[PDB]
Amino acid sequence: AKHAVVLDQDKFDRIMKEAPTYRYVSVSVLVDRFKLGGSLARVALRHLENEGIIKPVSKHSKQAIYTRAT
Amino acid sequence: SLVVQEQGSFQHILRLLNTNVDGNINVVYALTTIRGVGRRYANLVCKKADVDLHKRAGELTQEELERIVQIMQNPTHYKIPAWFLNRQKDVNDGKDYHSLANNLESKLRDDLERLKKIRSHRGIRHFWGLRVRGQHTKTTGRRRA
RNA sequence: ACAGAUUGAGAGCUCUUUCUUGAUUUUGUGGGUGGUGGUGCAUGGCCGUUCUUAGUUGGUGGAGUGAUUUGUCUGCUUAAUUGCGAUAACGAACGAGACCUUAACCUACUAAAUAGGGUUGCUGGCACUUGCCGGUUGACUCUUCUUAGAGGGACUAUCGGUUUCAAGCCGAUGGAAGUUUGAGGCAAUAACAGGUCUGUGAUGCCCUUAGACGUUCUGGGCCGCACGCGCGCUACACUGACGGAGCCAGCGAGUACAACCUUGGCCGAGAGGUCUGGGUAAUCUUGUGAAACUCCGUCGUGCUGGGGAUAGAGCAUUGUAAUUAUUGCUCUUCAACGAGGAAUUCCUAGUAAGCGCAAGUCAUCAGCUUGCGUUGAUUACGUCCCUGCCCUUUGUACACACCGC
RNA sequence: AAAAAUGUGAUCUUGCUUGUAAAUACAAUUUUGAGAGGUUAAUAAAUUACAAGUAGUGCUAUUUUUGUAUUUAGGUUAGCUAUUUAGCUUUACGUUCCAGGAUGCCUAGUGGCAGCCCCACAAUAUCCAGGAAGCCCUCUCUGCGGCUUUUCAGAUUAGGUAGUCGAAAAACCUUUACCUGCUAC
Ligand SMILES: [Mg+2]
Ligand SMILES: [Mg+2]
Ligand SMILES: [Mg+2]
Ligand SMILES: [Mg+2]
Ligand SMILES: [Mg+2]
Ligand SMILES: [Mg+2]
Ligand SMILES: [Mg+2]
Ligand SMILES: [Mg+2]
Ligand SMILES: [Mg+2]
Ligand SMILES: [Mg+2]
Ligand SMILES: [Mg+2]
Repeated sequence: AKHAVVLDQDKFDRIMKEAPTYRYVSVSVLVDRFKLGGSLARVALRHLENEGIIKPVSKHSKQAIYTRAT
Repeated sequence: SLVVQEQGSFQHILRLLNTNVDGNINVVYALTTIRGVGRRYANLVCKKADVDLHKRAGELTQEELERIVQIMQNPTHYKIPAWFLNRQKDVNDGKDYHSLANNLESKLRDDLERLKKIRSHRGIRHFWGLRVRGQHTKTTGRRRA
């Protein structure tokens, strides 16, 4: 294993800081900027799409392209 | 669904049934990793327990683990059809049963011994260190145990 | 020829037996008969290969005493000895082409409740205005799709260049079609000591020829494994895997003296059981709602949920018989393999590759095969570098022809 | 590392010329299936450690405070090639495997959304270029393919010659080469 699968509060905070920035957020992009692995990344992305912040471009399974507001 | 908030870090690698349950990953996967549990069976066990298959589950609870262990131990007591098993129909006139760890290995060994004793064609083949289920070794598998 | 010993063995196979059977036979000697016995280098037929390449022939006439040769060729064309041309050659035949079958077009004909639609009846649901989707072989009518009969239609057509302004080729236009329109079927002369005497009551000769190398039963074996190569399949995952959901083909095939395909209903996690049908078949299986695909979710680049081998057990089915797993299903085991070196195969368009179906064999077994459709690219549209083959000119102590002498 | 202060004949720390104390472990897949005989020949590496002869510099430097640390971190060859600011391998040296110790520029980088957040590009040499398995080989623990043979034959094929293969006792660790086969109304 290459790590980047372990989950923390601190990690979450860093992820949050922040949804803003980055032209596009793609599970792939998230990993590996060395963030939480695949599923985790996806979850994070989903969360980010709750109330604004990052709006979508594509919606497909695994090809999930999102971009910053607004 | 949800990212694991809170401090976390609840034990990397758990020890269960004299074998290594791997941390994070998923309960089913852990079960599979144990010498004797497979995929479908693992899934079934998980279902019985009532835990999400989405969760990584190295942060599992103790009670849940215990329940799982119990399930592994006992086919007939819980709702498992009893033809879904590793072993079934064995000894003189009696019951179907299976193990899932070290226990499973032991059972297998016992079975092998029995076969050897019998000196059946299969048993003979086993003794030889050869091809029990009549597959043609004219060309294929040129190395062997 | 019952009875048990006998015998693998309710093989009278016999030796224990002492009953049947009536001139079939049977004991010899001529004489056949059978043989998945031999020899394909004794043959037939069929097939493969030279070669599906472009080659082959003879009638005159000319050149040679002659074997022979020319025609049958410098060139340029063509897939083609295809043509145009040049010409002791002229006109011909075979082979190629034409031909045939199929694959494409037909709102133009002939046709249909065993093919499909339109109006309308009854009838289900909707919005609720008249309108939308349906279901019913209730009526009436149609032939576009369907089939499949008869015909047409493409001839490189029109135009442009290019080429001794020839054969042709190259590009635009139209056209269903412009690669010989695509794909095959057939396919010359001469052959090979290529294969098959284990398709053959096709067969020469030899062998064998009643304890057979005939037949026939029974149990195995073709499947064994230190290991080589040859077709193949499955994978090395993220263009994925797994779940759901969407959901579309074409070739076919399929029983009454058997047991075929088998919907529809209930049981079973499955496999598979059962009852019932429909079908001798554009009618029923069957719209074979085949896969690969498409959508939303779960794992995220870890020999991982990639990969599925070997394994153990049980549940099924086929058959007389499943251990040397027949095959299917259920759980469990999780091996090798992170795109493969030297080498070498196949391929030019609905092709390649992927994907499944399909019949063939078949009681039961698909990784095989002949077909089928579905998804559908990359790169040439050239050349003789290699490989093979073909010719020409050359040289030849070869002619059983370089495995030569 | 930061800081307050005691004291040493004011104080402080850049290496030069010497000899001894120690870390390159362990091995196995392989080597001709097991044992013995040689790390044959060759050969010490700068690396750390104490002290000299002081260029240095007076050698030895003590008593007490602040924090989990707050310190400054990361990485270099060797060969082949007219892909020569690039391509391919990438610790070679009997065959198979090996690793960095430090004089140093390193450098707290330049690019792509620098921002910490990942990608790639940039840090001469190296002193040694050294250690482990294998290392020309010879007797053993005494191996299975020879020695002849006699019996035959499988055959080798169109026919044949010469060799070769298969089943029975004694020391030693190829099924191919070559000769010979056919004609007019
Ligand atoms: Mg016969
Ligand atoms: Mg015969
Ligand atoms: Mg022949
Ligand atoms: Mg022959
Ligand atoms: Mg003449
Ligand atoms: Mg001629
Ligand atoms: Mg013209
Ligand atoms: Mg044609
Ligand atoms: Mg039909
Ligand atoms: Mg696995
Ligand atoms: Mg087959």
